[PDB]
Amino acid sequence: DFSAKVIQGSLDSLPQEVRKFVEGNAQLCQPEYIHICDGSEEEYGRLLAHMQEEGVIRKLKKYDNCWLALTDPRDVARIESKTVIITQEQRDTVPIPKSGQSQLGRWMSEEDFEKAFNARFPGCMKGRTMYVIPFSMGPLGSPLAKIGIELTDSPYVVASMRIMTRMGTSVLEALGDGEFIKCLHSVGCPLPLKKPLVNNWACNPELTLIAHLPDRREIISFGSGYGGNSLLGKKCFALRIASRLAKEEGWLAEHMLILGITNPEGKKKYLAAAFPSACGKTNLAMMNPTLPGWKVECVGDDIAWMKFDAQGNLRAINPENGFFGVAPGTSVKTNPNAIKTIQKNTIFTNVAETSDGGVYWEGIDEPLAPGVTITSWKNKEWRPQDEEPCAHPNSRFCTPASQCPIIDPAWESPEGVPIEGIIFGGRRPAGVPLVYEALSWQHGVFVGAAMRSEAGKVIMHDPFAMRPFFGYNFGKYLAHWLSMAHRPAAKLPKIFHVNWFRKDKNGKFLWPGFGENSRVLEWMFGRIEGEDSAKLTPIGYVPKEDALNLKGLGDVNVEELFGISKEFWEKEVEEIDKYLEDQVNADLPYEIERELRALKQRISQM
Ligand SMILES: O=C([O-])CC(=O)C(=O)O
Ligand SMILES: [Mn+2]
Ligand SMILES: [Mn+2]
Ligand code: NA
Repeated sequence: DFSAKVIQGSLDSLPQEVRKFVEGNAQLCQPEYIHICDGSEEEYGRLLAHMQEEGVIRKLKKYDNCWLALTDPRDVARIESKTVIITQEQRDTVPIPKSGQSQLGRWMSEEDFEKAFNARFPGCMKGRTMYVIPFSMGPLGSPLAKIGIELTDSPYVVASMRIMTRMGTSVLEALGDGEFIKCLHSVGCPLPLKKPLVNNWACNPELTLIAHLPDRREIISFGSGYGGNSLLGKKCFALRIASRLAKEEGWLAEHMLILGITNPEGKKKYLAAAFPSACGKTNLAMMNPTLPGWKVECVGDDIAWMKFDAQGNLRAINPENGFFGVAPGTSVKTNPNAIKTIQKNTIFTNVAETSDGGVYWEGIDEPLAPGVTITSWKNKEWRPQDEEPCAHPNSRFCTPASQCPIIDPAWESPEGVPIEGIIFGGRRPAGVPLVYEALSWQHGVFVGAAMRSEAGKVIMHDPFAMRPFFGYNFGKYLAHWLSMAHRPAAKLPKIFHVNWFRKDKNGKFLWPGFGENSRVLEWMFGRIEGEDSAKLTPIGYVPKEDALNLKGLGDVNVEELFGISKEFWEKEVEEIDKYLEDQVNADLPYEIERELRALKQRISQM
């Protein structure tokens, strides 16, 4: 009985199964205190002030309720090589590759994980508070929402979870005796500290491991206090665990932004887009369109949960409550709406700080007044012509979604928003046109499977933008997508592929992008409407001559931007073939192989 150790809430008021989870892990982790989060404003403020006096965070004086954390440089990102999924059979988690090692996930056996767990968790919270975070992924009342309980010894995690999820007492009362995802997190630094504390950031990189056990509905993460490793609702729950629940239950959990777009005639459509991590999801989801009479509104910028309704509509919710966006490159000109969002109630991690108490990073596009000096993310004085960047490339803001000035009015509608188009995209300097449309649902699924993007001197595969996020066998995921075509009365969205990043022969971008992407969205809008605005090519439908609105853009090189080379596409289709053969092997669905053969055939005839 850990009752004597509860500093907020009560174990007695917890639902039976939540109490067992808390007490079981309290017995194991040996926290000094247990704090059951209520999610109140007072709880939040006090928590932040406590971190401030322990040197864990700094208050940013230029803004209203904004805070800055600087991490141990060893703990700065998601670590994929220490991220694993446990199942009885490896094949259920990752396809068995024909030649090399899997790029599509990392399986660990139940036996290996048990030994790993025992080497980490016993006593790991000694001298610390165990915070119990009840949280909902999705609008509280939504039929698409799912509830988790995260246990953590990190106040940084608590504050960030309040922003990124719906957190507190109302979630407990909603849950009742329902099922929930069990989430266990520890920074892995029991007191007294065995190893030196760096930058007042507790972490254990040597023993970092983030595990998912879908059959047990558990996420177990040790050693990192950073972002995707510690905010368990984010990637662990919302993509990895969720993609498996979705497989089982007949819906989709995707690495997709969701936006709502209205034309000058009052017609509104919702679109979802999947681009690889750090490519421009927030930019597209929050764009200010340049075309008059058009408006874009943000539903979400990272994760989409989608389920066909009884009427056959693909209904989507954003399961998150905030934005955890990459800070560097965010500017007034690139993303003015994000700037307006992050002005208050925001937590920044690993960014620079100005002497005025403001935030700074690479590509912020804000000249500073004479006198104003800069402190880097490493807590040292910084100059514009210095060797190092002032902010870590993977630095973050964590901001409430409700603060977005163009947040969609249905962004927390329990029923979700009807998706009418799905967009795939990557960074391709060559060969791939600005936009094309898939020939069918099956071709569209293939397009998602074939996604590649530059990372800059290597082009690598990132199918569906989900490569680090598949909760199960990618071949089975493909089968799951294809099965939607056989669901009665399903209204299948149009599938597009975009490339903002095509260059000419001397390295210059061919497309202005940003707000000008509204022009591409307009074309998709009309195609969804049935507009006769498309021309057939071997790779899919492209805009007809003059079909794109290019007014106000000057002389855009449409020949190069929309050019398709037989030579390029021969190589491309060859590359996709070898990749799918190797990485998907026996679990590659017939239809994907068929789409591949068809594409090869169309290319051979040009
Ligand atoms: O890892 C995270 O939580 C941030 C993110 O959205 C991504 O890099 O895909
Ligand atoms: Mn993401
Ligand atoms: Mn079929
Ligand atoms: Na710090």
